[PDB]
Amino acid sequence: GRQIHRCKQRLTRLTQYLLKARRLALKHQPALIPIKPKQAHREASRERKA
Amino acid sequence: FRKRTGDIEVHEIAEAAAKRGYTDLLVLNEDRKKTNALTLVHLPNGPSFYFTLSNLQTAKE
Amino acid sequence: AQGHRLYVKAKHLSFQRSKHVIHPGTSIVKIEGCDSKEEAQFYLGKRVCYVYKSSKAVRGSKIRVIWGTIARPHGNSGAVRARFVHNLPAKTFGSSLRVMLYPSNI
Amino acid sequence: VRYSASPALETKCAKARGAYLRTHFKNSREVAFTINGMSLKKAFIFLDNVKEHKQAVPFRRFNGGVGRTAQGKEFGVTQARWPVKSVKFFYDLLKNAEANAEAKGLDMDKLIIKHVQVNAAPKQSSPSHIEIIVAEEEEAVPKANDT
Amino acid sequence: VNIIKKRTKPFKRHQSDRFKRVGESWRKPRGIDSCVRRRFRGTISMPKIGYGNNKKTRYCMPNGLKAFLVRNVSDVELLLMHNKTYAAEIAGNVSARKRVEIVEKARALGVKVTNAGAKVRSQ
Amino acid sequence: SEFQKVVVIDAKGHLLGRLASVVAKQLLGGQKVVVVRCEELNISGHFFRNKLKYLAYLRKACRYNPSRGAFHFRAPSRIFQKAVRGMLPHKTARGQAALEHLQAVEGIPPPFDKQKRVVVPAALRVLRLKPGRKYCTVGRLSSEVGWKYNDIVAKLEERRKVKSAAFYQAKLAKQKKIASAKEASPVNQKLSQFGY
Amino acid sequence: KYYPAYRENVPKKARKAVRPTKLRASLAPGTVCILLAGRFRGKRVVVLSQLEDTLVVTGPYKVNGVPIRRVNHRYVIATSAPKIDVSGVSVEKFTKAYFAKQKRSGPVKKDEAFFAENAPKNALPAERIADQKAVDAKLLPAIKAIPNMKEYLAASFALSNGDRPHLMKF
RNA sequence: GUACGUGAAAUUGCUGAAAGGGAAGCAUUGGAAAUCAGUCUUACCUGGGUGAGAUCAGUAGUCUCUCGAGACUAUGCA
RNA sequence: ACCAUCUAGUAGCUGGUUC
RNA sequence: UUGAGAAGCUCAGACGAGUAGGCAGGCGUGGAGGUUUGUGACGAAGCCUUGGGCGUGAGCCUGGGUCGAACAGCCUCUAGUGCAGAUCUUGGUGGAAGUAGC
RNA sequence: GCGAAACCACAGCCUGGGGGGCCAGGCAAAAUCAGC
Repeated sequence: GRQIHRCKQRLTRLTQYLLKARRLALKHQPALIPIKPKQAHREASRERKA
Repeated sequence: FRKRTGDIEVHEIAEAAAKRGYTDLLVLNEDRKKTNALTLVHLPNGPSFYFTLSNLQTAKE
Repeated sequence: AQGHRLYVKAKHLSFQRSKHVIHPGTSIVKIEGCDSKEEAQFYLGKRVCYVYKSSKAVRGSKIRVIWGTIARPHGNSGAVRARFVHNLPAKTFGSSLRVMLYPSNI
Repeated sequence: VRYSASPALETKCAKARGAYLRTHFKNSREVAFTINGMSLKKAFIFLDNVKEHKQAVPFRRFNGGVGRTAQGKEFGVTQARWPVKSVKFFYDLLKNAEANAEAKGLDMDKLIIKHVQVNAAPKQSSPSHIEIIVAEEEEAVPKANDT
Repeated sequence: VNIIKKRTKPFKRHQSDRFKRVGESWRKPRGIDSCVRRRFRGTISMPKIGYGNNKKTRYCMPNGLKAFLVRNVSDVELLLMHNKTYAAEIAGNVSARKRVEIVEKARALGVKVTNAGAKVRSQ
Repeated sequence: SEFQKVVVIDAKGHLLGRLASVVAKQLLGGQKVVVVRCEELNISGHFFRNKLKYLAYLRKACRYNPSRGAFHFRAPSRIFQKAVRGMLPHKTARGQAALEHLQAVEGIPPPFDKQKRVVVPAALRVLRLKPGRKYCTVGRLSSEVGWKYNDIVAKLEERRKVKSAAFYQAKLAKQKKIASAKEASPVNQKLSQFGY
Repeated sequence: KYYPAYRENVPKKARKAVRPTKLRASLAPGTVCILLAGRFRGKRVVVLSQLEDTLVVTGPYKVNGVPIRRVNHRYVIATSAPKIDVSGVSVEKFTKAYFAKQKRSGPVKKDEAFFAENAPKNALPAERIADQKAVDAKLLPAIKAIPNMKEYLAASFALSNGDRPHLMKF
C-alpha cells in the first residue's frame, strides 16, 4: 500500500503540472529578456560622453 | 491616466481606446520598482515605438 | 467641544520596573478619578490608546495612534497596568492617554 | 577625468584641476574652504589682498599656533594667517578656471566657485591634489501668471 | 504552523564594534578574567542551545517554505512533489539566460522562485 | 483628582519638605506647577532650627577657584526650588525637562493673582503638625541670611489683598442677586427631587 | 475529484462546538442604550431585539438619523432609562442575512471595464427606506407617551471634566 | 592612460543628513526620518451549447520489444 | 676588535600559542 | 495512515552555571581521486553594500553595484588548514602639529 | 618658506564613600591664546 500510494500521489502531481502549464502557455505574459553587463556599461559610458 | 488592472493586453487596449477618441497610447513598463522602458503606439494602425528609459530623474531630485 | 470626549483622560506614568530592571513590555497607567485598587476593576479590559501628532503626513492626515488594553490593577492608589500592541516609547513618561470606554460591560 | 562633484554640468559650468602640487596639505585646505562657495571675480580681489597682507584667511581646522589678527573677526574666527605660496597656486588654477569657460563660451559675470577640493598626494613633505569647479549661479525664471 | 524566531538580533563578538581588526562573527571568550565569560549582567549575551528554534519550523523562510538552491533546469524538477514546502532559490552564478528558463518551468510546477526577477527585465 | 494643564498652589500654611514631594511627583506626571506665596512656607522646628542647617550650607564651598563652588541661593523661592531639585533626576533628560515646568515665585505676580489657587491637604501645617509646636517661616528666615526684599513684598502683598477684597465684595454682591433669582425660579423648589 | 496530494495534514476532531450564546440581563428588547464607538457614537439609541452576538438596534431615524444597525453588545453601554413597547414591531424580519453585505460577487465586467467606470451608488434599496418609515411609525407614539423621551433620543452622550464613569450610574 | 588587471582596510578632503551643557563606546524595549521585502498576481472550481481528436473506432497498416506494451502513419472523429 | 661557520650554543624560566 | 534513510520514525518523564580536565558532533581554508548529462563572456572568482534569507553558533545562500577568466556543491583522501595579543615580521597610514625647530 | 620626533588601551572638572571609570552629590554650553 505504500508504493501504490506514491503512484497515485505522483498522478495528482503530474496532472496538476499539465493542467497548469497548458493554461500558463495560453495566457499572454511578458518576455523575460536577459540584461547584459557589457552592454549596460557601454550605454552608461557613452551616455555622459554624448 | 488609466492604471492597467487585471488581465488585458496591449493589442486589445489599442482597439478599445481608438473607439473613444484617443490618438496615441503610452505604456510605462517598470520592473523591480524602477521604470526601465516606455512604449507608445499610434492608433489604430500607426507605428509603435519601443524606447527604453534611462538615467531617470524625478522633479524633486 | 463639550459634546464629545467619550473616553477618560489618563496619564502614562512609567514602565513596569524594579529599582534597576525595567520591563518596557507592560506600562503603568493612572486613570483620572480611579483612587482604589477596587475601583480599578471597572477599567479592567478597556481599550486604551496614545494619540500624538507627527510632522510628516501620510494618508491625508498626521495623527497616529498606538492601541492596547488594561490588564491588572497596580498598587493601592488606583493605577493600573496596561499592555500595548507596540510598547510605548520611553520618552512618553507623564504624557496623556485615552482610556476608551469599550469593551463596555456596564 | 572623473571629478568628485555632482555639479559642473556641461551647461553653465567649467572645471580645472591641479595634481601633485608641491605645497603643504594643511595650508591650502583652509584657503580652499574659504574661497569655496564664492563668486569668481570677487575671489580674485579677495586673494590678492592676501598677497599684499590686506586680508588674512582663517585657519579653522588646522589651527596650530596661529596668532590672532585684527581682521580674522570679519568671519568670526580667532586665528588667521597670510599664506602666500598656497594662494600663488590657486591663482594658477583659477586662470584655467576662467580660460576654460572662455573656450566653452559661458557668461563670465554670473560665475561662482561651486566646488573646490583639496586632497593628498603620494608622498615623496605633504604634497597636494586640487580640483576646482566654477559654475554659473543657476538663475530663476519668474513664474507665469496663474494657470 | 506560524514561523517564529527566539532571537532576531544576531550575536556579535565582544569588542568587535570598537576595533576594526576584530571581526563581528562570534567567538567565545577564553579568559576567566573576562566579565563576559562569568556572564556579568549588562554585558552582551551568548550563543547557547537555548535559542534553538522549533525543530519543525526551522530552516523556513517567514512564508513557511524552506529554501533550495537550483543551479540548473533539472534541479527545479525535483521540486515537483514539494511545491508547498520548498522555495526554489536560484544560485548566484547562473547566467541570465539559464535563469530565465528555470523561471518559466518552475512557474509550471507552481514552485515559488524567490529571486526570479534578477537580470531579467520584462517587456 | 486634577489633571489641569496648569495648577497654581498657594503655599501659605504648607510644609516645605512635604509640598516639595507632592509637587515633585506632579512635575514628573506632566503638569505645570506654579507655587505662589513661596515666601510664606513653613518648616518644622523653631527659628534657629533650619538657620544653622543653612548657615552650615554657607560654610561649604569648593577649594578650587571659589567662584566655582556651591551657589547658596538666598531667595525664599530658590530655597524651595532647591527642595524640588534633589527630588528629581535632574542629571537626566527627564529631570531638566521637568524642572522647566515648575515656576516658583514669591508674592503673587498679577499673571497669577486672577486665577484659582489650590492647596494641598496632605502637606498643610495646621494638619500635619502638633498644635503648639515650633515652626519657622522661610520668607521670615531667608531675610536674615541675605534676601533683602522683605519690606517691599510685605508692602506689595498688602495692596493686593485690599484690591482683591474689593474684587470679592463685587463678586459677593453678584451672587446675592442670583441667590434671590435661584429660588425666584419656581422650578427649583418643586423639581429639587433630582437631588439638586 | 483528485486523490489527496502530499502531507495528510488532516485536522483532529475538534471538541469545540459552540452552544446558544447568551447576552447580558440589561439588554432587554426595547431598552434605550448608549452607543460608544463607530460613526454614531454618543447618540443614544434603542434596541429592537437581541441577535446571536450583536444587537439589532436603531435610533428612531427621524429623531437621530441612525438607521437600523447591528451593534456588537460590548460597544453598547446599557442604560436604565425608561423602556418602551416593541411588541408592535416585527424584528424577526431581520436575520443574520438581512445585514449581510451585498455580495461584491464579481459580476462580469467585460474586461474593457478597465477604461470605462460606473457606479451603482450603492443606494439604500426601496425596502430599507420603506421599513424605516414603518418601524418608526409604530414606536414614535410609544416614546411620545413617556415625557422627555423624544428629546432624550435626539441628544448625545458626552461625559465632562468633573465626571467619572465608574461611580456614576447608568 | 604607463602613479596603468581586479583595487580591501587603516587614513585623508568635499558633499548630504544628524548628534554634541566639564565623555563617547555597547546591550534591551520602543518613537521620529529614510528605506526594503512579502507571489497576491490573479488563480481556482462548476454546467450547457458550439467546434477540434485519440489513449475512441460493432475500424485498416509499419517498426522495436514482449498473445499485447509502447512509437507511429492513415481514415472516421459516430 | 671585527667577520662568517658549527649553532636551528643555553630555561629551572619570561612572553605568545589561531573555529 | 503510507511516519522502513531501523544510521529512520515515534511516545513519555526528569534535567540545563561550570575552573583544571575528559568526551562528542559539526563549520571553514589550499591541493588529490570519484560525482553533479555541475555553474561561467547573456559575466567565473574577488570586492563593496542605508537590501533580503537561513543556522543556537562557527558559517552559508542571495538581490544591487563593480569587475573580467575561471569555479563550486556532495562522498572520500591530504595538510605548510582558522589569529586581537608574542616590547611579534614586513608593508601602509594617523594623533602629537604645521607644534619642536632652521 | 621648509619641517620632525618622542609618545599614543580609551581618556580628561571637583567633594564624600568603596580611581579617571563605581555610588550619591556640586554642577555643565561652544572656539582659542599668554603666565601656571
